[PDB]
Amino acid sequence: KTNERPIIGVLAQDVFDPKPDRNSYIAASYVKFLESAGARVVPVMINKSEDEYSRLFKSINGVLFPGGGVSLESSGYSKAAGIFYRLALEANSNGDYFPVWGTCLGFELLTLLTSGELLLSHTNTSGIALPLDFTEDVKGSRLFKEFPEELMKSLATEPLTENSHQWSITTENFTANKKLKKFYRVLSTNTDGYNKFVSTMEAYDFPIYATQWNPEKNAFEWTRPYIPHTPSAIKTTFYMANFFVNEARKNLHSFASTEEEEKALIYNYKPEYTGIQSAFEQTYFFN
Amino acid sequence: KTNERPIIGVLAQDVFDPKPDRNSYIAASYVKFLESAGARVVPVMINKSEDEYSRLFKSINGVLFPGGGVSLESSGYSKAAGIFYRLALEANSNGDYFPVWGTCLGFELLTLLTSGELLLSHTNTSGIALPLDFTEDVKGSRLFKEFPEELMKSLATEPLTENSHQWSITTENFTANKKLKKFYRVLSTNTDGYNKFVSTMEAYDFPIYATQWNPEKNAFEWTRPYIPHTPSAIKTTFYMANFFVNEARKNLHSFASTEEEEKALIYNYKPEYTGIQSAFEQTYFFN
Repeated sequence: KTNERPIIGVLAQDVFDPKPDRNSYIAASYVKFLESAGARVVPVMINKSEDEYSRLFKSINGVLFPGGGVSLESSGYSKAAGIFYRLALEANSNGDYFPVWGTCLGFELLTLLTSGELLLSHTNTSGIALPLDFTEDVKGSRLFKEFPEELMKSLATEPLTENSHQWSITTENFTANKKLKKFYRVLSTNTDGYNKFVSTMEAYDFPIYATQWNPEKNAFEWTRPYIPHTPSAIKTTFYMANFFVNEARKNLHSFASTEEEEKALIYNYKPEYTGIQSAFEQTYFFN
Repeated sequence: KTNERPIIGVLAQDVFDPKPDRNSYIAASYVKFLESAGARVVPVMINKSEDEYSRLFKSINGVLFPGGGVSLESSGYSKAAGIFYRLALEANSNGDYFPVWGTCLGFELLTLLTSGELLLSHTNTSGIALPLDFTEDVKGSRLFKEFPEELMKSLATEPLTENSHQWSITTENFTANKKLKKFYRVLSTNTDGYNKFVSTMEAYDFPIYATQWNPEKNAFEWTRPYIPHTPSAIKTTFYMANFFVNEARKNLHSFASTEEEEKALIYNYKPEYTGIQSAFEQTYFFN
């Protein structure tokens, strides 16, 4: 038994200088990422009631906490992410499979959510393309099980992952945090040459997955010299997304009606061209 | 040497009962289909001068002819496609590798473009999903070369390719026409009950690839039940697009300047929500 019309939530994030109709935003590249692996998408608004969130939670099939630069502590983004985090834990312990995906800022957010602490250090990683230095524990993993061996071989030797983060969590900080060490299997590391950090991870016991890098960018973003656009990079964003959506398909939630569905989908919104100015070709702004 | 920022053309087609800002249209799933394979998109307006289809041909890196139900002889569509077809032939002859893709209507139109004759029959193929009855010659084929073997088997065995076409060419009419049979290599066939048709093909001496079915829909359209949506369906839409974009990676054309490139991209346009009603979640409408 499965759900082959999977619908996935994407978290909006506080506009730095809000104005009506600019309160939150989602980079269109996160939408393309999930659509391309066969999902439909719901933008999750920011300053909402516990209960609207739960409703929404009960309706969708997975969440993605996307990259960015807003507060991990005081932002709307961080509130909603927390609420989705615990709802997802509960539901999963109740046989109700619900996956969470954290990209960049979302990865960081998850280290905070599960550790109860802010463990970040500065890295020289604000715009660089990097292989993955895979761990022993990779042959175990879920995330990569279905990747062509040849793609795995490329991700290890070729600059295919986009890093655009000011912050990271080092190997030592991670390994030394008791809550993290037992919650997350670490699938990959990288280094800027000084600090060594966690680049990809996945919960031992939960469908929670996170990358410090931005998979979405390879296929869908074209604004910076350091975005990977080789044939293996494009295959990277596909297989990455394909796994998370293949995870959402195990979830069996669905909306109360279908008039509710149609009213909540990304189709309902129009992005703007923001590619001359920002790192994103296209962005959805919300009230 | 190759081009890692490929830009592909998709042709708009005539709107049934035109209005201003409604003279032609492109379903957004053709845009998603290319972008997800790591190409940027350029919508090619409908009733324009030759010199201009030529300034466009020279700038972009391939063309796709999207499906539809519009005249194959007197449409703004077919006049434009014909011009790109001849431009593309002449460039390949001259060492300028330039690929062309024909989907459904565009497949039907290619047959007319290369034989010079309208050779189509009615088939019962409006809204049905089918595997693909491959031919002997798929084994040495270009299009299917980089596909996983498991996927080739899933495709020969499962309702993976969606079909919403009123017409097809039978194999009989294909084999019988001398130009087609010497120009195009047949990769797959289907049948509807008493009619047996060509459903996938590529050219022997030019990078021209066509499908009678619509790969794009699997991942991006949810309006209709016959649209396949299994993990294998979803892999099929990406491998198809991936091949095409890899072909465009071999063309080295560029725009005379970045402003000129920026003005031409699908980013300048906002699609309308049309999924309540139409077969298409979102559709781009042009003046």
